[PDB]
Amino acid sequence: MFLYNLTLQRATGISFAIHGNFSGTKQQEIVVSRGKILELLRPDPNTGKVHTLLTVEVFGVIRSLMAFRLTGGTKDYIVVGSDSGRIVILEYQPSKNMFEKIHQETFGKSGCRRIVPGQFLAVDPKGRAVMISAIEKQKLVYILNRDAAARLTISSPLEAHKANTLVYHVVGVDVGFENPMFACLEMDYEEADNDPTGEAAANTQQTLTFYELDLGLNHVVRKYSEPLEEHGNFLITVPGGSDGPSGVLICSENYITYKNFGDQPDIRCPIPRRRNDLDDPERGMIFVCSATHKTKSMFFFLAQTEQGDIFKITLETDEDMVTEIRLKYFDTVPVAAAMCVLKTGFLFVASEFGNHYLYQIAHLGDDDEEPEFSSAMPLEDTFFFQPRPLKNLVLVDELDSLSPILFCQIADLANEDTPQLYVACGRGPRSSLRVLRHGLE
Amino acid sequence: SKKKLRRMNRFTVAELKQLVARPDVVEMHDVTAQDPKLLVHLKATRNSVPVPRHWCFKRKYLQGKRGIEKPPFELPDFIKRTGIQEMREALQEKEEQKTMKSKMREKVRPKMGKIDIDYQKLHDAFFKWQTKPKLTIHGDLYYEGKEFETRLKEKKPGDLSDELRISLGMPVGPNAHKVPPPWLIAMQRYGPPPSYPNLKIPGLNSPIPESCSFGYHAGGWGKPPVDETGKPLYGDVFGTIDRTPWGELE
Amino acid sequence: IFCRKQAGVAIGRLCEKCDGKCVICDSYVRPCTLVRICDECNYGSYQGRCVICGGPGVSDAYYCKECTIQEKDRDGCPKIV
Amino acid sequence: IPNTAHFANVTQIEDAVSLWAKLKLQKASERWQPDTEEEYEDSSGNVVNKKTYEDLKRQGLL
Amino acid sequence: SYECKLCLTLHNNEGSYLAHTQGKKHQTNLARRAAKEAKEAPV
Amino acid sequence: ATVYVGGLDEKVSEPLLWELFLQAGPVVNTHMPKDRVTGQHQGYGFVEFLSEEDADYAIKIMNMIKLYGKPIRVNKADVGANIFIGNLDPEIDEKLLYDTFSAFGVILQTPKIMRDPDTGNSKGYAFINFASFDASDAAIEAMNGQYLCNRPITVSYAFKK
Amino acid sequence: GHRVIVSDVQESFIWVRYKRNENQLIIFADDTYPRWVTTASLLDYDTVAGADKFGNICVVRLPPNTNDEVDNGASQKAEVIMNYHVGETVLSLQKTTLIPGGSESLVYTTLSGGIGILVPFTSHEDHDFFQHVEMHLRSEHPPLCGRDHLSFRSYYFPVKNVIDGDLCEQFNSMEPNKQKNVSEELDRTPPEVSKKLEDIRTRYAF
Amino acid sequence: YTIHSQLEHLQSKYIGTGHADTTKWEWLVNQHRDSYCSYMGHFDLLNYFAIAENESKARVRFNLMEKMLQPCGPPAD
Amino acid sequence: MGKDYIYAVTPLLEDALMDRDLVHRQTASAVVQHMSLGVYGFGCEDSLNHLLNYVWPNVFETSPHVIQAVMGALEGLRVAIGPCRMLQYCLQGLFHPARKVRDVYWKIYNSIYIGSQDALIAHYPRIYNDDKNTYIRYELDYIL
RNA sequence: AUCGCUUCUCGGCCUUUUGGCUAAGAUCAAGUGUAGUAUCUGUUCUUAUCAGUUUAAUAUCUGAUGUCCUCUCGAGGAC
Ligand SMILES: [Zn+2]
Ligand SMILES: [Zn+2]
Ligand SMILES: [Zn+2]
Repeated sequence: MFLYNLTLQRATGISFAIHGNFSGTKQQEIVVSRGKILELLRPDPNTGKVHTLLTVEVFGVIRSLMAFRLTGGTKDYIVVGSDSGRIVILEYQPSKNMFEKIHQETFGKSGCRRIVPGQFLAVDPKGRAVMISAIEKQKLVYILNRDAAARLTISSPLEAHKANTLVYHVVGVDVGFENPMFACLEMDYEEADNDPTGEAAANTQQTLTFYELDLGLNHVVRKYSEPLEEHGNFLITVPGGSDGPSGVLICSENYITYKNFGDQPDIRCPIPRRRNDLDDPERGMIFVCSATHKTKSMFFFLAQTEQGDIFKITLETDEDMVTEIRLKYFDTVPVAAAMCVLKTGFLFVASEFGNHYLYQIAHLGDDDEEPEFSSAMPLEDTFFFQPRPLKNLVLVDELDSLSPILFCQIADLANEDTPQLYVACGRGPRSSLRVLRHGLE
Repeated sequence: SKKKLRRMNRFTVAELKQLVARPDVVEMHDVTAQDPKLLVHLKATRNSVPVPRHWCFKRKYLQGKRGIEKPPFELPDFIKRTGIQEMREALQEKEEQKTMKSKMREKVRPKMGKIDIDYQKLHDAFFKWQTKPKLTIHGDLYYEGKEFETRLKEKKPGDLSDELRISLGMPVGPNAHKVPPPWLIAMQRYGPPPSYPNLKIPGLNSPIPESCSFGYHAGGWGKPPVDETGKPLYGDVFGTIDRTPWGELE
Repeated sequence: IFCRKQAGVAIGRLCEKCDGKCVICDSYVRPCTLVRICDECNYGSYQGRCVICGGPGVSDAYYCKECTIQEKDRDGCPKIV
Repeated sequence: IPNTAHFANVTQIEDAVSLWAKLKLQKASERWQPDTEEEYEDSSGNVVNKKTYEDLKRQGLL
Repeated sequence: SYECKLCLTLHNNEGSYLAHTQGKKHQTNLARRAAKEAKEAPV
Repeated sequence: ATVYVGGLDEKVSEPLLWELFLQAGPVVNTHMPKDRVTGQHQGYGFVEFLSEEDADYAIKIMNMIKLYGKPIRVNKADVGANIFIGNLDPEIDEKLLYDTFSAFGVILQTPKIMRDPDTGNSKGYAFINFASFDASDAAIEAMNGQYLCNRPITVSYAFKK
Repeated sequence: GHRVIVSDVQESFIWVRYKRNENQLIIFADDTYPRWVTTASLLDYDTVAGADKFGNICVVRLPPNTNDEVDNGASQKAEVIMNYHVGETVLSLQKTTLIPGGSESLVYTTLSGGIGILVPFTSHEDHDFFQHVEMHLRSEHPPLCGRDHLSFRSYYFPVKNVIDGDLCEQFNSMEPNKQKNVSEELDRTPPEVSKKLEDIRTRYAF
Repeated sequence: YTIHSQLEHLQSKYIGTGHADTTKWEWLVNQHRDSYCSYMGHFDLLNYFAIAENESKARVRFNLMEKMLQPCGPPAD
Repeated sequence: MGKDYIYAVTPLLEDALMDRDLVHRQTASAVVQHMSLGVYGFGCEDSLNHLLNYVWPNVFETSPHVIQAVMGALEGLRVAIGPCRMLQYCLQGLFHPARKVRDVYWKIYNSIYIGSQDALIAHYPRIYNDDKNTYIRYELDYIL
């Protein structure tokens, strides 16, 4: 046999997203990643319709996607960590409508390995360095300087090889023109594999830690470990520098925590649940995705939860410390692979199975007869709340997607001559059987 | 001694064969292995390929091939056809006869273009008559003397050779069907062998091979062995979709 | 013997005796990708030398296309020190 | 017990017989025997095997 | 190369072959060959 | 199991010997362990068919098979031992003849039936080289006048031509 | 009509025979690899296409001479005639033709909203053409994300007899300089290439 | 044997290699960890499991990375 | 452009891999290495399988050049033929009684692992779970 | 026919072994460095258990080789 391979409909499901001014303007662009595809959309503020400008093939796996802005430039580069042993830097040319490869750095072997970097990648909020990281034993850091003609350069990478250590996340902490530094989680399977009893399996603790640059001496020094109470998935970065304090929100199961090193006494808060729900007495609760609106006025986070409920979070802060936490129920939307909270008053809710949505924000999520929650409010018992239909968000746009296509059938099952396709798709309650045909309605 | 207590752990070959789920594998030294349950599950996996013979042996790999005499390599047909070998034989005999002085004389005054052999003869061999040799599929390692081992496990009766036919008295070629061999004669006479009772003889327990002849002289099928009531010795000694490939070139 | 302390962005170079071969595969053909070395085997009197001869850096060490098909070129400064 | 490979290097006879015992059990297992497996409902809405079906069939009911 | 079909010795060159056939172990295996030969065969 | 390959043909190779062993049944051993001098076939060989009845019927079959063109016999491992047999049944085959006349001895020549050459149909006589003269005696005695296929047998010691 | 292709969950397709008169279910031919299949399809009487949980599609064919009726762990086995790393879990194949009178095709529908077709070739002229098209395209227009295309499409088991229509169809969105360079290696005009690119989807799909 | 300095540096270089004494436990646990790192890396087996159980991608990868710690029982002795 | 002469050349390499000398097998192995790296991706994998059958027996060897050209042939053959086929060749001798054979198979499997450690995830066998460990991978046999 | 000879004929395959002469006509034959492989060659091994080291298993290696009388390591016996 001799075959030729053609794709009719690209992959639709979304995995990663970033938002930035990827065309230099202050009209914002969104760069999402399908499976092996990089697709760029620009949401029009007039109708609220998102035009899918540029859809490109990359022939690889996008494991990690993060935009960044150089210190003071007007563009929005992309840093892509994929499954080759390379980090790649991308830009938009609207003149040619094409992604452009600025730089390219090999650091290892191909394929979705385990000790070769690329799974996690973070930047420093100002745009001075990037860190690339694996799920064991390897992380590197790249320094970025405009050249004389301001065309970006990238020097050789740094090192942080530390054996027998997982990583549940890595993120850049917002410092003000100090040495940039990064908060990773960690773990240490080491002992739990030296103990023939399985004791050390239990009794091992995540260690929310910070590595730090030293751009003067040009190395990465281990600053600040701290044994955390319980493993939590990830870390939302606190807008530091001038705005806000520094610090990380550790999104652990049932509990979201502020924490920063130095003098701060570490801040807790249990998660408020919906009331009178029908969920298993055992089932915990984790924060799935997050997105932060940081604006001229102030900042805030949104984080979402398994049953789809969104929450608002802002910082009640005194001089240098923050003092306490307020999570107040915003609304509940589809389960999200990502949220990209625009200015111009929308946010992109990248569905995880099915049609993905664009909501517009109506009220800041503040000052109504929805209750108030806090990290200072003590209790013996929990909070609760009772959800409701869409209050603070209004459903502007709805982009279709087949993800997932759980079954198919070709036939001609209308009286038409040409065949239709009968696609059994979608997950659980949001599933469906959907008819495809070659016609346009 | 601790190796000796693990040596008391060093179970019996019967211990193994009874434990294991697939007992064909279990071999001699299997037991002195640090993890025989693994080793045996592995050796009983699908599609896997066992260690060579010769790790035990004291002689190295083919120092046993040392002894014999061996005949030179035999070219592919489609390369003989293009008639290179005769060119080279002729040039060989020439230059073995010629003497040193004449050799250097030809070094200084060459016989430029003595010979020729045309292209399209070559290019058609290599690009128009090149053909798949005989290959061996996954697993069948070559070991010493393998090419000497004749071949076995064709318990089939119909398997006949042409030298077999000649040196047994039967025919070779298109008549290997219509020729019942001299053993099918006593198959019809007193039966086919009682360990190949799952073998039927052609013309004796099977029907006529294509265009066979009934008769009792030399060259026929004779009496297809039957009971007195008419039912044959076995079987029938007398004789009473859409296979299109999907992707195929025009 | 190998340096192998991990790669960088500094190109390597060849003396003229060593001119032409790949660094490991010892080829003479079809070179595809350029060689990079480590800072430590980059500094000082070792600037611009022959990874093999030690001679002066004049021609560029390269990577035989086989070495790039098998990605034996993703290990770093292979300097025989 | 046949001279099949499965017992080669088992030299003691009680071991051989228990080995071939479990081997026998496994061969009879993985055999598909239509008598006990192949099963027949009578007309009366209840089921038997091939054997019993033909048994009571040809001894005058079915 | 050259062989001794008797002593199963492999030689590069003549001089070595001639020295081989000047029997020392050629001699031993040779006399053994002859001994076992005369063993098996002998109106 | 063990069968005497007698009249073991010289060039009739042990390879095709074992291929016929398989084409008959359990080809487990085909061996003609020859002279320590010659290498060619030594007139009697051991053919093991690991089933006794297999070797038995394979022997009944591969007797009279024309090894080196000559009938060679699978069995248990010229002073006039030829017998004249007349009133002959014309309706026999040659291997049937070898198995009918080989009960009291070997057949060093299959029964040569003195048939007319004009047609190819016999007039009722033959002669057969058996193993022994006492063998021809016993066989010709048990079949003196006795029940042949259609024309009753009449056998005894054969004349010389 | 009377053969079975069972497909276990880890080993492979396994060809099974039903002999009715003895009423047996007996094995004759299986595969030589492990393949965690998710769904298979029949292309003929001897050829079966398979998906795989890790990305791949393969086509496996019985050798032409199978002793269908008879009575390591098998007797005789099948071969592999094509091997492609699609890129996402392929959850349903089907042998079908789309547009009326269009030649046959394989539709594959993945788990991420992707739908596509694998389409045969009729002429070594077509075959050699796109073969060379992409053999140059890899070299002068590599993927964005660092990867090599040959190695991405031979992630698990090497490629065999599949051309990457989605790399070929990138000639359009290429640049005039390179469009030239390559179509001149082909010594056809960028018109010739691009029309021969478009029409092959034209006669199979839309 | 300086080759060995480099070679147990290689054992120190590539988590998952072996040597002639390696134990079924180290072998199978290393292959199990690698299996997890790739279920995470490849964006689509994640959908396979997310959809097979009724979990969601955060749930999925959290389980996986918890399991990454003692995946194949407790240690050997 | 070896996809043409690979067939013509195979029966000569199999000829010289059935012994003729150390150097004979050292050199036929080098030839296999370069053929494999040339014919990467053109489907001539049946021929390289056939020649694996003949190269793999030389695995137990001692002379440095000979065993070294053998190992090279197996890296080339690894990219060209895939890592399933070679993990299957390397399965049974990982846990062998001996130590010479254990060591050669762990040398190979190390080099098969370093390069292409990530395919193997779909090529590992099924290794049953005894009492106090879990060894099967249920992740991979969720149905869907 | 024999036996003695004569001649010739034939057969082996045997044996014979070259173109004369001269100033034996004259003249003359220039490879490494590194290791290492393989091949020849030379050579060396009954001793009795057992313990261990060791090894896939051998082997190797290490370590000693029933008491009492008595006569010449050897012998008949109370044992
Ligand atoms: Zn190299
Ligand atoms: Zn260095
Ligand atoms: Zn140099």
